[PDB]
Amino acid sequence: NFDAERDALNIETAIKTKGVDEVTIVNILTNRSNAQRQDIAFAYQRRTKKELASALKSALSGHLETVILGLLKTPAQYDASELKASMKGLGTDEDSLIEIICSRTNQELQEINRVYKEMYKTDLEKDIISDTSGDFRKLMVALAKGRRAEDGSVIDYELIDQDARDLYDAGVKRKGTDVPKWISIMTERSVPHLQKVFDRYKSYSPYDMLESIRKEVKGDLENAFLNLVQCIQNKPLYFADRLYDSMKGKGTRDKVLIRIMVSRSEVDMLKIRSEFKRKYGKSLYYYIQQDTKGDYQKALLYLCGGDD
Ligand SMILES: [Ca+2]
Ligand SMILES: [Ca+2]
Ligand SMILES: [Ca+2]
Ligand SMILES: [Ca+2]
Ligand SMILES: [Ca+2]
Repeated sequence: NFDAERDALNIETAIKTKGVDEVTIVNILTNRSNAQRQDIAFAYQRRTKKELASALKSALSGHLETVILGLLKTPAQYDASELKASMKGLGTDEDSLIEIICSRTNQELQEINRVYKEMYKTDLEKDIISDTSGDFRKLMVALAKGRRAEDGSVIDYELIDQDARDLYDAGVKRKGTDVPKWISIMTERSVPHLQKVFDRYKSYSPYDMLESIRKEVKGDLENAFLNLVQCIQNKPLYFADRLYDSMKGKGTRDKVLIRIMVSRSEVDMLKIRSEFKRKYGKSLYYYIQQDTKGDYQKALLYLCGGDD
């Protein structure tokens, strides 16, 4: 059914329509997979000899432009560009750097590292170093390598118990904190293993892993650990909470809302929606509908994939 040549022609017609037909552009692009959007971009240049991204940047504006241009990038290109943006200047937007590095898998990070180097002619690790310091830097650099252990064929209960005790003895039990121990265990063990470790951890500490972090460390280091533990425990819930935070109260933190809707639309949006509804009462669709307007709202609601 999909025909990149047909979609490209219709988009060209919309772009050249007096006043620009943003609706048609949104109706098409937010209802095509990332791979299909790539096919559409190639078809567009094949037909017009002009680049689709450039054409749309000129035709669109505001938040809608941000969403559409984001959707046109491959997943790795989008993440790489978002990382670059987070470290721009003094890299004050540590929250975004943390969101991406803490939530991406080994496979995703491998491609991100490759693409980042191709796009910016520099190692992602080097820019991360420039935008981080102390143990926060050590944690972020370790995570960005995307070398977390593979899932084992058999559950290692003795190791699970061992890691749980080490996490306790390294933090809540002693004065100060053995941060390197925390970094090693939380970056090197597989996610399923760590989920069990954090559960077993409750047998040694009166505070769960998250509260232990709030009591042991502070600043960006603390936020990085909190974000990482949430992604390990329940990634869809992690994104649901970030989405809620991006819309709660006056205004909207579009940078976060847009990035999550674009980057997770084809990954785990159904689960994100389920967790969102379960925790906040209203559907993600409802929150988006209430926090945004026009074609921008339309685009985000299509990426949401439906109401709950
Ligand atoms: Ca228009
Ligand atoms: Ca523009
Ligand atoms: Ca301590
Ligand atoms: Ca709001
Ligand atoms: Ca808004």
